Amino acid sequence: PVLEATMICIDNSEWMRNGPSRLQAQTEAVNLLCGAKTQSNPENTVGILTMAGKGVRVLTTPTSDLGKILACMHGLDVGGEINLTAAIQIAQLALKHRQNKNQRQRIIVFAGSPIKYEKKALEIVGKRLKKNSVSLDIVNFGEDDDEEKPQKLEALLTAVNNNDGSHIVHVPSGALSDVLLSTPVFT
Amino acid sequence: EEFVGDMRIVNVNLSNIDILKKHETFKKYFDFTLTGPRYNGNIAEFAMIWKIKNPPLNLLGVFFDDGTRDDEDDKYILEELKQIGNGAKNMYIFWQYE
Repeated sequence: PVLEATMICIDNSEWMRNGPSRLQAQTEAVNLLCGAKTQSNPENTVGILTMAGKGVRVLTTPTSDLGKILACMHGLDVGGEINLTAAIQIAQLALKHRQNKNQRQRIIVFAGSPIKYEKKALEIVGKRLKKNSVSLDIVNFGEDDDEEKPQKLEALLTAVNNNDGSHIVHVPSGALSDVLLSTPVFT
Repeated sequence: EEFVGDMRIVNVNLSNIDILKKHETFKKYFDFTLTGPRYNGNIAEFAMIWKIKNPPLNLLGVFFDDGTRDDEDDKYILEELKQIGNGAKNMYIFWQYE
C-alpha cells in the first residue's frame, strides 16, 4: 500500500472545551488515525504539532513509533487561539526534511476554532502547499457561529487539492471518529 | 515521559473501550468479550486476557508491544506490571476519561 509521511495539526485552542471535550474527541480520532497509518505501512511516519496555546509547538517530528506519538498527546494544554499559517509552514518544512523521500507528504488540520484569515490569504497558502507536493485533509468541527469559517476552509482546499488527494469533512456538533472512519481521511 | 528501562509508559484515555474495536493496532490484541482490565503475556492476537489485580476504577487494560512475561490472573497490580515489559518498547495503559 501507499508510503506516506503525515503531520497532524492539533487545535488546543480555548474553544476546544465548548460544543466529551472537543479536545478529547480530537485526541481519540488522532489515536485511531495514527493506528491506521502505522499499521497500513510500517515505513509510514506521523508527526504531531499543537496550533494554539502560547504559539505553534511540535510534540514530535514524523516517526513510526506509535508510543511516542500517543504519549506526546497525554496531558495536552488548552488555550489561546490557533496560528494556522505558522502551523502549516512548520508542517510542510518537517515533511520536506523527511528521511525517506519516497514518502508522499500529507498535512491533517483539525479546524475546531474560528478561522481568522481572508480567502486570498488561505488560497496563497494552499497554492504553496501544492507547489511543494503536499496533500491536505481538513477536519471542520465547532461551528462557533461562523458561516464565514466553512467557506474560507473550502477555498484553502480548492487551492491545494490535486488528484482528489486533498479532502474536507464538515462534522455536526450532534461521533467524530465514526464520521471520519468512513471519510477518505481514513479511506 | 516515563520510562522503565527502555520501555516507554504510554497513558491512553478513551471515552469508551469500544473505540479500540476500530483501532487497527489494538483491535488485534483486545478480547472485548472479557470483563475487567487485562494484560498480555505475549503479542499473539487476542493476547490481553490476564486479570490485573486490584485495578483502579477507570483502568481498561494494559498492552505490552513486545517481550514475554508471567501470565496469571490477579497476581500483579498495575504498578508491578511496569517492571515485567521484558523487552516491550511500549506499555500502553488504557484509561476511562473523567
